[PDB]
Amino acid sequence: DIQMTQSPSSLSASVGDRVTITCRASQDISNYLNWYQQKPGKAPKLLIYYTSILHSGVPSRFSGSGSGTDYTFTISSLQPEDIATYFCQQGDTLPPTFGGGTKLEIKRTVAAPSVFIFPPSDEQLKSGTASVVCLLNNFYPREAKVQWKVDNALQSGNSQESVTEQDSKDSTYSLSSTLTLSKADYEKHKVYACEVTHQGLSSPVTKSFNRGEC
Amino acid sequence: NADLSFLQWIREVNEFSTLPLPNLRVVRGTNSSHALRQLRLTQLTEILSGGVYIEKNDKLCHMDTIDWDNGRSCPPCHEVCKGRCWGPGSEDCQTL
Amino acid sequence: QVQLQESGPGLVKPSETLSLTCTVSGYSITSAYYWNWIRQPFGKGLEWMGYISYDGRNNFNPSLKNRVTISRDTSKNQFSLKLSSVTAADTAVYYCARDGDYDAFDYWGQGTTVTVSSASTKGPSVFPLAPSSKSTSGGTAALGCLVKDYFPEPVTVSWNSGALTSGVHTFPAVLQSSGLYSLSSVVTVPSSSLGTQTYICNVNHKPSNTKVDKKVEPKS
Repeated sequence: DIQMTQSPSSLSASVGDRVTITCRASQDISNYLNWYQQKPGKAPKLLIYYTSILHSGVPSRFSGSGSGTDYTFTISSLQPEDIATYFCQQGDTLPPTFGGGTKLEIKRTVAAPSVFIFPPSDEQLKSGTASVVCLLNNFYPREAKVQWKVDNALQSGNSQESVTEQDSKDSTYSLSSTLTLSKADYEKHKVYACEVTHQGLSSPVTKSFNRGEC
Repeated sequence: NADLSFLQWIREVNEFSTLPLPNLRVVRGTNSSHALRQLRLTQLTEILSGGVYIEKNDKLCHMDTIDWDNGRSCPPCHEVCKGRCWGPGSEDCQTL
Repeated sequence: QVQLQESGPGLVKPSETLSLTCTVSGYSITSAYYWNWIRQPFGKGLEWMGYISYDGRNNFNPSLKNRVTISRDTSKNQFSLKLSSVTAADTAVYYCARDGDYDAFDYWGQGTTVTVSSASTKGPSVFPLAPSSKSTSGGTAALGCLVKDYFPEPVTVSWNSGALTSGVHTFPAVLQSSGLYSLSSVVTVPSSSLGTQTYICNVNHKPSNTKVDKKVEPKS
């Protein structure tokens, strides 16, 4: 019936380099193809409508090509304000179906994450379960490993990881790891440590907090 | 929607989107949720008698802005094109 | 100036009918345009329910048959989308958008998060992820709010009521074992600004009536 493909899918690319995101239609007629840019957590914004024609307020950096089915979104010089997910569209039928979404990530240099550790709040002790949080800030290659050391012991299954998207200021990532404890097992240990390994770090970063001064 | 390219070579005298005709200059003329949206008569400089009765196509854009009920939600012509356009692009203007 | 905004309940049981209302604050609704509903599942593409023209038409997107309905009021600019008999796959961000003929969507509104399940609204608990002088990285420190045990996904976290937005990081909500969600939003500030500039986090839970203005201070 209807189908719509965006080829590059994940796409890394550096700042100030040509980027081509090839679309396709699987429909013999899709002269009217629109290009949208959806920032993480925001609504989609119009960039291009009807193949080539740029929409009002859109920088002339973005451009479109293609006639039959193979369409092409070109950026002449990528900038860190472009790390949004780029979607297609068609108009020739009742459903204006979109594409699968080509995620564009800027391929900047490698930066070491900054690591912070935060003890559970005195308030959550009343709630009957505590949570420690590990923060990794401003690191480019998404890849990073976080491990939890309690009395120099590795535990698994009690920690959750969530990762942000590339911010437009410097095209870096942030990660938060939460360690959930009950009140029974939280108070019997003295030191809690976060071990962070990244490809930009020569040695793993250790951030630890102990009791007493808390 | 279909293949109708064998009329662009017509110079002298329907559920799809565009009616491509960029090579027709002189005429004498002796659901509906997805309909035609572009009358492609870019190079049309001599209509002779007006005789224009095309109305209520429900999606036909850039017909009110062409100086010789069709589409009420339409994109603007190119500002370089100064508001006389058969389409959204610079090469879609009119001369009369 | 055209602006669209949506309102409605957060959760919907698979037995009831979810209702959403889009209003155009730009007063740009004429007997001209098409206004449509668009769905985004988390980490998926964009579906499209249907539109309502100036006259008004029946349901669209044959996949959403006998489930998507659209209504019009013309008094206070309300377009109500009803999807009946939700089947738990509608946990998505919903957008009301404008239309046309060439450039299909213009303003998109803002979008509301709807999660379909039988669980009840739980409401957010906010705890201060306090800074300290030993774990800080030199002249830069971090401070945050950890929101916990809320099932309705849409939670709006702001810092100083939008006074500072640079350096704020609101991680996506994590789905705990017991059905509920939680997240942390942390802002990185200079180390001299910890005790002089007062940091309060704005945690708003639209499905409930919970608005927590919780102050983050260093532990005593």
